[PDB]
Amino acid sequence: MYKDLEGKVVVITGSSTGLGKSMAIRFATEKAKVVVNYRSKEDEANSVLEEIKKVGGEAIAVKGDVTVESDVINLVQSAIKEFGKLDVMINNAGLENPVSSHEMSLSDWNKVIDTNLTGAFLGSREAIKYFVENDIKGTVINMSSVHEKIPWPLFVHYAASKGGMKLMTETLALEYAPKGIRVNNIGPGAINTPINAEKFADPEQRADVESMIPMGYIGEPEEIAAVAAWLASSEASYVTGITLFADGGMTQYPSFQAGRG
Amino acid sequence: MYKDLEGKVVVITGSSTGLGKSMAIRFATEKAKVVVNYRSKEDEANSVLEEIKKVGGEAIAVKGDVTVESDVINLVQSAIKEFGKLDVMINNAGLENPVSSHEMSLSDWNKVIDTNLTGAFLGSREAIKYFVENDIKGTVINMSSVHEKIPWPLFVHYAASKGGMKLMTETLALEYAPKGIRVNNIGPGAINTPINAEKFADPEQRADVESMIPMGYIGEPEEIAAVAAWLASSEASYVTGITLFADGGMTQYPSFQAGRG
Amino acid sequence: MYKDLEGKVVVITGSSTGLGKSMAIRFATEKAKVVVNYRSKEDEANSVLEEIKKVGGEAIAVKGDVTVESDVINLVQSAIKEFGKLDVMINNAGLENPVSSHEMSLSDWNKVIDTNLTGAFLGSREAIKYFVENDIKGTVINMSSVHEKIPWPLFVHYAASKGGMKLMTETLALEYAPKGIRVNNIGPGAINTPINAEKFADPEQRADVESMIPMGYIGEPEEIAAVAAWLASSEASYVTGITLFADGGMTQYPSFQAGRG
Amino acid sequence: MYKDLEGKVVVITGSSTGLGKSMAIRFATEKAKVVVNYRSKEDEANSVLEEIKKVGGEAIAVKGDVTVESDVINLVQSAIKEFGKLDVMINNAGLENPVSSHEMSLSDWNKVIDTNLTGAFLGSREAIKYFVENDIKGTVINMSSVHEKIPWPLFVHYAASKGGMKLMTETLALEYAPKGIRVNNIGPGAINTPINAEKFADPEQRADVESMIPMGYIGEPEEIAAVAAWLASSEASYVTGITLFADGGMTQYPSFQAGRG
Ligand SMILES: NC(=O)c1ccc[n+]([C@@H]2O[C@H](COP(=O)([O-])OP(=O)(O)OC[C@H]3O[C@@H](n4cnc5c(N)ncnc54)[C@H](O)[C@@H]3O)[C@@H](O)[C@H]2O)c1
Ligand SMILES: NC(=O)c1ccc[n+]([C@@H]2O[C@H](COP(=O)([O-])OP(=O)(O)OC[C@H]3O[C@@H](n4cnc5c(N)ncnc54)[C@H](O)[C@@H]3O)[C@@H](O)[C@H]2O)c1
Ligand SMILES: NC(=O)c1ccc[n+]([C@@H]2O[C@H](COP(=O)([O-])OP(=O)(O)OC[C@H]3O[C@@H](n4cnc5c(N)ncnc54)[C@H](O)[C@@H]3O)[C@@H](O)[C@H]2O)c1
Ligand SMILES: NC(=O)c1ccc[n+]([C@@H]2O[C@H](COP(=O)([O-])OP(=O)(O)OC[C@H]3O[C@@H](n4cnc5c(N)ncnc54)[C@H](O)[C@@H]3O)[C@@H](O)[C@H]2O)c1
Repeated sequence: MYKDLEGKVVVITGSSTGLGKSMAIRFATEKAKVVVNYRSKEDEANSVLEEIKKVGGEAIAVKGDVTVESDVINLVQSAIKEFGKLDVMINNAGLENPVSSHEMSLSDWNKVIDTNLTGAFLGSREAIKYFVENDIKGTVINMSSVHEKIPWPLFVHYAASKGGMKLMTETLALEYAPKGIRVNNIGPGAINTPINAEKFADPEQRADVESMIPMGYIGEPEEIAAVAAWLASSEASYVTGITLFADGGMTQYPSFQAGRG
Repeated sequence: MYKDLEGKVVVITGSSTGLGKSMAIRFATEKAKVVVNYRSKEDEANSVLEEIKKVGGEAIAVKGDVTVESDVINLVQSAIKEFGKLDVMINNAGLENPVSSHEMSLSDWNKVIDTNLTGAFLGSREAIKYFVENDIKGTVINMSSVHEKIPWPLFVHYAASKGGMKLMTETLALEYAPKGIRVNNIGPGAINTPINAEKFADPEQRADVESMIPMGYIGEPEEIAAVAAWLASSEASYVTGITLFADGGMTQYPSFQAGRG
Repeated sequence: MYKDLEGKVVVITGSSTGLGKSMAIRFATEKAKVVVNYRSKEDEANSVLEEIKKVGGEAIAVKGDVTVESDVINLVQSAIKEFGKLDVMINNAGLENPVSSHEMSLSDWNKVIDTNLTGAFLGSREAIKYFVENDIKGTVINMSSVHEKIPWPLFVHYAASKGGMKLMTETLALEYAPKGIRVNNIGPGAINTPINAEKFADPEQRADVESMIPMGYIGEPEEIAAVAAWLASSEASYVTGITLFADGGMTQYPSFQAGRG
Repeated sequence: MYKDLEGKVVVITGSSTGLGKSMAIRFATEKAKVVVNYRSKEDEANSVLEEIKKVGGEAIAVKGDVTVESDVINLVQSAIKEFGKLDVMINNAGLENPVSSHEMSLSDWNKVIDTNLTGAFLGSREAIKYFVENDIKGTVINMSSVHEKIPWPLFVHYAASKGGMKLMTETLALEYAPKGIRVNNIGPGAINTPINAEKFADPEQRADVESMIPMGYIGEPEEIAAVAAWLASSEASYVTGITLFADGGMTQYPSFQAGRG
């Protein structure tokens, strides 16, 4: 679809599953060279690699924990060593777990902040460092959430990590705009991925979530991958520092439908 | 680029010049059927029609003042009568003029509110009325500005009209999301159109405006048309109620670069 | 409570009932001179005047329709003629009525825009014109709503009017900040006033509204008057261009409590 | 000024200097019992205690590093042990240092995130835990910055920490609103404190900062202390989850004055 993406090198953290996997496949279809990332073992990663080979794409899988600085540095270097350059960096890895805020341990808080926020900072830092030192007008796409805007009781660490990601992205966008480096956030609403498999399995829970989505349906990973592909393309040449919400209307305050209140 | 746009009927208000004209041409290139709109000068409209024919597109030009209710109703009906349906409604007509707020006449205030806000309401109302009565999952795209967010001294009427447009769009998006009707805003920064021809002609003024754009350059109409084409496509299927800013970073507070303050 | 408010002249539009009335009484208690405003007959206004005399306050009632320019001009002039000066201008008059957006008449749309937005513009314009011509560091307080942020299906005209008010206020705040003139918005959530008397009378409707308020209760007019008094005082000397929401948490997305979604 | 503050117990982190010190003195003047906090330099703390005694206030100083969990727990317990209860928790400690984002070390990033964000989380957690276990309708006030909204090149860690604080506060506000616990942010612009002493000492830098403030002057600590006192009082009974910016108009985009762009 986007001719300019052909030959571009794209690195996606946490891309052996869910949204990351869908984006890896979409970029492969756009003929971009993809660097898949897995945390522990390559099993889940090989699934994505075969999907990419199937569409005739080219990709490699690199092990790396985004909370480990040397791993993030190596991830970026691996892309350059294998494909000779880096064009798009997508910080997608993340985690979440529910706990009443006043009962949340420092350990749980740190795990989410370290992975969701600091991990994205490290990925952004390394990609931009490369872009700046080589005069490349690259782009960084950070995977946020409707929760960088919508508060989330029981997930205060997650909400804080994404609210932080928003300001990080806007700051990097302003700071490097003069160099032609674009930095944007994608803000997905409720999407059908493994992180919500069990939750959406229960008919009562699914109905509950769907009631919070004005469009009435839980989005598919491909609908988010579509956003990532467009933002990475030259079609979005004048777009930087924004958060593009793809949430079926979730951020529009679903409780106020029918003129309530 | 977007196969799903082929055959779609697109109506664009104030499309004989500037952004409207660029969008008309872009949609024609996507093989959509376009309805161009001119307020009074038909010669300008014929010009756009010629450009559309140059790309093998199909279009018609319809006279209509967006501040006249019957004109807006006729504009929508003309599209349906000529092409048999309506798929995308783009409210783009607008005007602006500088006046210190405490010296602004009610006349000037009303002219801008009537055209920029009420005109968009009428266009949105008529398109949605049609979508609802015919079970069509159409889309409405409203042309806003970075000024639905960035205050604008000397243009208080313009700022108010776009701030109003933002809430109008979000309200319509929430209200009609259940019917599959998407409503979104495009928020352009400084773009090279006739509305800024004289301003950008002066080297001192151009440099002044460019200093307020982090990316360092005034955008081209095609960069905005690209956003409109994507939002109208099925690629943005899960996107509604947002304002997609294409401003080279203007909304990121340009005065704070280099860690100032 | 606020010693600096003693002797200050405060004009409040639509102050014969509801929030306007409560603010008039609160300012009278702060020993400010108040100018009450009624649209048709002085009956409702005399009630407020007696309440003010009761607390030992000084006030006058002036007839005026905020949609009539000459009436707004006269309202401001009346304050200056009676008390010799003007210190605080509060644009509070407003109206609302429910109608599906695609079925809303231009007449209904205009009535709400004219009263809620244009009326506030006229009041702000006249007060600021006076402040500027007499080097007075006055303040303008505009009564908004949680709906300058929260979309409102069935009330698209109201939402648009307040979204517009937000940008109007921010623009005026920026434009006149150098002159020491502060302009701020107050954003009330659901408050117990006559505009909601019937709605809250029904036990089913009240429970419905309360379910949308995190704090669990519908606010009282005095809780909003408290905000107006503080914003007008020198305690808020460095505060301008903001919208101070007093909504019991309504803007925090009530549907997401208990970690839903 | 606020009669309801008499006898209330207020804990303020990092209150031996700057804004913290000013708030400690203001609350003492309101007859509240204050718990001052110092990280290491006790002499600075004794200084604030002397100022408090000068106004006839009652206070104690407690050593504590907000990045050390046991220190935060002890800080809250010390207030309860000394004064028998806790009513207001103010997380004010913070730090910042400039570094180009692509050159920022993980160490610098973590120091700011740990202090500015995690420290505030710990303080909020401990105060709320106490409020919940004892059915106290207490309040938490978190000291943010205009930079929870305005991006800040060279201070990406600071911006991220405050953007995170915003979502943390909104989440806690929503989560505990049913229990009557209010949580709000104060967002100061440029204020005359020791953190900016050297910067404002230079006439060129001061003029530069003042040019970014619409009101034209750098605020005084007392202007922020005024906001904290009001938010803690019952006058703000229906206010929760907001960020009250006291910035002289900084968040209104100063570069757009005079209708530029
Ligand atoms: N699924 C949704 O509905 C939804 C909504 C909003 C935001 N998001 C965000 O989108 C991203 C993708 O979510 P998803 O649904 O695909 O979830 P997911 O759990 O399937 O994907 C996240 C991936 O991150 C990896 N990961 C976690 N910690 C890591 C670490 N330290 N180092 C390396 N990899 C690590 C996981 O192994 C996993 O493959 C996340 O950042 C998530 O917060 C998802
Ligand atoms: N050019 C920019 O930099 C910029 C930035 C932000 C927003 N915008 C918005 O984008 C839209 C397009 O602006 P543009 O630069 O192409 O300006 P433009 O003046 O070239 O286009 C506006 C069109 O609106 C038409 N129009 C005005 N009043 C009308 C009425 N009552 N009925 C019918 N048509 C009417 C005009 O004849 C004109 O062709 C406007 O809404 C503008 O506010 C433009
Ligand atoms: N009550 C709430 O819950 C709530 C929530 C958000 C916002 N508001 C806003 O607060 C303001 C006060 O609302 P309220 O509850 O007291 O309602 P209200 O109806 O009691 O007060 C509004 C007043 O405006 C007057 N008015 C209307 N049109 C006028 C005109 N053209 N000229 C002069 N006066 C006119 C009315 O006569 C009335 O006294 C309104 O702007 C409203 O939109 C109220
Ligand atoms: N001064 C401003 O213009 C301005 C503008 C926006 C926000 N703020 C914020 O307001 C707060 C007050 O700033 P300020 O100007 O008074 O600065 P300051 O440096 O004078 O005050 C911060 C205090 O935090 C203490 N502190 C730092 N790390 C600590 C730790 N780990 N444990 C305990 N105490 C610690 C410091 O010793 C100091 O007394 C900060 O959070 C700052 O980010 C200040």
